[PDB]
This record gives sequence, C-alpha cells and structure tokens, in this order.
Amino acid sequence: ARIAGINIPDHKHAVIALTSIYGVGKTRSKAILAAAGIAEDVKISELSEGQIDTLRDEVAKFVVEGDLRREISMSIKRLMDLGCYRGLRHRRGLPVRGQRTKTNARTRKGPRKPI
Amino acid sequence: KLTKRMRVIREKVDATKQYDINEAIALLKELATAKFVESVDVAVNLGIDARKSDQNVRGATVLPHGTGQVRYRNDKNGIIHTTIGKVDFDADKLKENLEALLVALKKAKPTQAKGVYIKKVSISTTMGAGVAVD
RNA sequence: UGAGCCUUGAUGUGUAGGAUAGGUGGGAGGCUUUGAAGUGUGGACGCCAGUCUGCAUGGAGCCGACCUUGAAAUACCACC
RNA sequence: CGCGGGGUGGAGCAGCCCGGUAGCUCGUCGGGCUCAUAACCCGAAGGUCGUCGGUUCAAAUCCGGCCCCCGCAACCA
Repeated sequence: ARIAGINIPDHKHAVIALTSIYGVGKTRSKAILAAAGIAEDVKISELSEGQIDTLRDEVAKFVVEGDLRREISMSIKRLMDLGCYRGLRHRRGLPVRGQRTKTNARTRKGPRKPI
Repeated sequence: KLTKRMRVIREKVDATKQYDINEAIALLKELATAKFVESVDVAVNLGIDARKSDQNVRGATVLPHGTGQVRYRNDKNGIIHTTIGKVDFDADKLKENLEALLVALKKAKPTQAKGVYIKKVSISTTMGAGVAVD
C-alpha cells in the first residue's frame, strides 16, 4: 500500500501501518481515522487502494516525512548559529537537556572510546 | 571391464609407439566410427609449462580448409587441445591444416622457453585413441 | 632400498547445487539380457561423503542438453 | 656472477609446499580472582603478509621484476 507521504505503509492492520509511517504517531493515526471514519471492525471485503484517497488529503494538513525533517534541520541549524548552550551540546554530541555526562550518557556520546 | 567397441579401438590403435603423419591420419580416418560426424581433437604436450607466467601464449589462425578461424590458449598443464576440422575432411588436407597450426605454434614460442618446445604431438577423434605424429 | 620412468586401476569433499564442479578440448551420444539405476556383499579413498570393486540378484535403464552455477554435465577421448 | 634461504601485529614466529582469506607466542590496554602481587582467566586492538606486476572465481600461498640480508661456489680488460 502507499500513502500521500513518500514512504509506503505495509498491508496489515491499518492503525499499525500508520504508526510505522514517519511523522504520524499511534495517537495521530487514531486522530485521522476518527475524521476518515475508517475502522477495522467494518466489512473487510471491498478494501482497495482507491479507499485511501480520503487519507491522502487529510494527512496533508499535518507536516510529516520531508516537511517535518526540514523543520528539525532549521531548528538545529538555528541552535548552532545562535551560540546558545543548547546548540553547543548538539555540536559536541553531548546531552542537550542537562542529563549527567559523568555516567549514563552513552546514547548521546556514542560507543566507548579508549583514553 | 572394457566393452567390445573399446577393445577393438585399442586393437586398431597401438599408441605405445610413435607414428608418422601419413600413417597417423590413415588410422584417424579408419578410427572415424560413429553415427554422427566427429571433429578432430588435437593432443599436443609442450615441454614449456604455462606455469611460468611470461611463457603464456595467445594466438589465432585462419585455415583455408576450415573447421574457418580458430583461437587457442595454453592451460596450466602446458597442453594444446584444439580442433583442425571435421573427420570426413581428406587426410592430405587435414595434414596441411595441422602443419599450419604447428608453424603458427613455432612463432608463438617464447625465448624464455627452456628445453624441447613441442614435447609430443598427438591426434585423436571424438571417441578415438591418441596416435602420435612424427 | 631410493630415484627416474612404462602400464593398470584407484584417487580430487571453497559452493549456490543432487552431489566428492581438479585444468582443457572434441562432445547427445556412451551404455544395454552377451545384464540399467539399485540390492546382497567384500574392501578402498576414508574427509566418511561420492564412486569403484569377486560373484549373484533386478530385467533396461543411466548420465539431460531442466535448474544451480566464474566455470556443466563430471554422458563420451587423452594428459597432468 | 651462479645456486639456495629469509622478510608476516610493538617484537618474534607460523601458515607457503598441496591458492580457500591470516593465526599463535610475548608485549600492550581494560576487567576479574587475591588482604596484596605474580601466575592464571576473560575481553579488546594490531598487520591481509618487503615491494610491484602477471595468473585466476579468488594469491601470504603460484610465477616473475626490484630492494635489503645471509650461506656456498665462481671471477686473467
């Protein structure tokens, strides 16, 4: 299956396929299906790629895929040009929220590096 | 063990001794024993071994009798296994064909080659035995 | 008793593949109650696998040009 | 000059013949065991093999070129 987004959702439970789509969370998946009205408890028969036509227009109201990524990039480049502490952690690959660097900061710094 | 076809082939060819082209090609023409036309298979061993890299030979030859353009490349055991043409071709013409291949082989020989260039020259058909050429 | 070397059989296990695909060429015919795969069976390479091999049974079928696969039937002829 | 041998992790040594993608020993660094140290144990890193070509599906491996070292033999402008 395909959606308005560039990435293609898998053929399976409709809610799960949307969670996988970038930019759309499980809760946002439920938001647009509430507007679309397509539930999984309806007749499974008569299901086609034509049906997601309503999905194409309603998802477009939410920034997703490349649009969100562009937003993330502009937010981080601004941080770098600002000279703020928040930007500096981004540059050095260090925690950006105030978590301890002494220990338990592996996700930010990366694999262990010998002295 | 050996079948009647194979024992009569080895009865027709006594490969333990060498033969001259006139006799060898007569044996080859009498060795022509199959439902389908066979092709001459060359069996020439070179004293030079392509085991030395620089001694490798690549060559080509156009035959007026035809098989008419043939190519050849030496293997690792330094042996030549080409085809001069079909068996029904006349013996004298086949003898000229192999002779031209041999003259091109002398041109192909490198200087680095040490010892006899052509250690032995032999002929065989699809199912025929190897007859030495002199 | 060592080496050269003649001859006979035996012996090759990187692997998708069926498998125990060493190098090349001719190469869809070899083979065949005078016994096809295979069996009993005795050993071999033994890597324990593919084959071969004293005799008998089986009563005619085997290798396939299908796939796989640098590379093909490795059916058929020689050397290393 | 001829013939033979050698160069592979910091170092040393295999693997080479018979090509199947490269190990060990010692050292290094981190951890463990112990009151502590050694020994020992575990994990990690390190060269794709003196170099350069050829061959091949594929090269430390096979064949050449070159460099250095060594052994023996050879050398009457």
